[PDB]
Amino acid sequence: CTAITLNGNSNYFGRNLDLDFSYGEEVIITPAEYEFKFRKEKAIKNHKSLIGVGIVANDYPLYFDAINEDGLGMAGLNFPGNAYYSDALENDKDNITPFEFIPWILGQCSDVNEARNLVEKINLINLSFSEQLPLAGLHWLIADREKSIVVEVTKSGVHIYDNPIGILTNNPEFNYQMYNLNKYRNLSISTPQNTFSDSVDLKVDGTGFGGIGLPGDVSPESRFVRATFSKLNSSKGMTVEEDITQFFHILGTVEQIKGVNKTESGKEEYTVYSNCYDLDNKTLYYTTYENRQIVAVTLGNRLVTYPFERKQIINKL
Amino acid sequence: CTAITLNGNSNYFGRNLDLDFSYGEEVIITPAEYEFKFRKEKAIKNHKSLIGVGIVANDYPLYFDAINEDGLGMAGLNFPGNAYYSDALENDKDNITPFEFIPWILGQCSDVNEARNLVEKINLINLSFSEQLPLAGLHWLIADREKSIVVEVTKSGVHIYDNPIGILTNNPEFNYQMYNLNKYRNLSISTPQNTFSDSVDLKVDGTGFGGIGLPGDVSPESRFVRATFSKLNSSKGMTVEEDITQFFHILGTVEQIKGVNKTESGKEEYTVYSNCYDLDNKTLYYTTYENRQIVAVTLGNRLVTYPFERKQIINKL
Repeated sequence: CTAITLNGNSNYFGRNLDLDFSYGEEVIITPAEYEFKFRKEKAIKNHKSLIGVGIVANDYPLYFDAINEDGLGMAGLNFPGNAYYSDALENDKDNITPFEFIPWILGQCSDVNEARNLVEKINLINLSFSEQLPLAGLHWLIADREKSIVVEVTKSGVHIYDNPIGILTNNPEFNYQMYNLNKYRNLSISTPQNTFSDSVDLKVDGTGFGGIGLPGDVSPESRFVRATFSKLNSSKGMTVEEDITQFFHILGTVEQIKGVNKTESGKEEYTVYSNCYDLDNKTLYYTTYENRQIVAVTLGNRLVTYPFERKQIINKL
Repeated sequence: CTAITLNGNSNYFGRNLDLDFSYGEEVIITPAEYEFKFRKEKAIKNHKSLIGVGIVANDYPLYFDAINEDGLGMAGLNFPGNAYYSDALENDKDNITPFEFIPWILGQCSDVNEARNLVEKINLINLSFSEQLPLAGLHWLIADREKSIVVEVTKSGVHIYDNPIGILTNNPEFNYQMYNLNKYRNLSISTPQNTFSDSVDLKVDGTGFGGIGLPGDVSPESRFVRATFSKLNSSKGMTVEEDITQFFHILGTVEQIKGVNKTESGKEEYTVYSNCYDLDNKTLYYTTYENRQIVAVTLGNRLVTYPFERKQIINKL
């Protein structure tokens, strides 16, 4: 998984969902009076509306990512082994399941500060949605038009980090991912000088030499590095359309194609979908592995859904 | 630039055109009776028809790449400094400009062996199209449904290489590109074993560790390595549509986004367009930097042209 933010003519937040299968993902709009029920907390009958991507099971929206009517966004990304969900209730905390976490935050919080304060009161509990949808280890990126934070709940506590670059992937833990960038300081967008030695006449026979050292594989750390370099150096656009175009290009730099990442199961990890939320006008844009064309949907008590097209939509002249 | 072939349910050939500018390009169909004129050879009035991508100037099709009605493809890729165009005519060769080369081959040859034989009779001459369109150093991939060859005309001769992997980028010369792959033999699509040492308990906290070592930058050698690994390991598709989809994903692994590669002109090198020719049914599919949606066109004495749309075509729900 790779989640990023981007600030340009509007403000954006989005992710690649990388898995070795698809759950039949769909757009899900949760309106303000859809009642949210919680395994260990009282129901929330009136809340902020949400638009995002996920599945609906037993009339419950299981979001992978979403935004709310205020332009606050949240995404859950795989974090295996390090994620720690409590086997006991904590009487001094709100006891919330990982599948409830996106509703709990986005239904009640208008911005990153409010999200942080509510995360400071949580205990994530080890209760699965159903037998057929068991919990996976996750961490989260939470973003608004100004800033983002990372939430990592591990055996040592509920950790909240300011995210100075608007990038998240998978393991390792966030301070490790940030520290790991330090060794890439010498990368450049332009051809470097010969600092190796002026005693040998080194020659440049193509463009792009500045980036040599950048990692190309699809491990989560390499994707973290490559997405950071790609995003931070990406050219500014003059319009919102150009920004959304650039955003998909950025996510494309760390896309997983089928065949290059074979999991222990024998199945191929791939980028099931990519998306970009325009936080200021509350619009979701997405693509799927099977369909290159971008789809847009802009943000009652019933869930409203729209299933993703998994056919390549080609303009035939 | 990156050019590749793929063999699946049909047989495919295509490329990323990477440049730091674009004044537009277009689909160009050259029908069988468009008269090809040559600076130093007789005109060819009846030939094979072509479909490809390029620009038209003074009613001449200046192809970046094309296929003919027999499913033979050719692409010109930047090869600066190494390309050598003769200042003199050679009386024992056919004297063909570089901008005439695609017509010369694809107009007359049905398959790779014929192309090879006609290349063995050529002398590429240093004559520009016009004073406003100067010659660039290029090298070529030529491909049919069975195999491909690389043509590199340098100061030491007209060199023709069998291309065992169907991949070409820019400098260095082709034997250097192929030799360079050898140091990546231990890359893998799967998590490797700990061969570092059994005396330390090294842990794997994510998928994709097999690829670590793969280069991620947009230098031509790195792109050559990364396109090769991505193509050769790409999962097979069950239909032609799934193959085309996969082909665009492969070219995506080596796409240049605006901002990461600043050239000597101060401009940003980027993937202007991407394409995939189905050689068996003679259809051209393409995308552009500005428009993700795939456009398809299938293959008289006048050129027929279709200008590339440079707007993002979004499916709005």
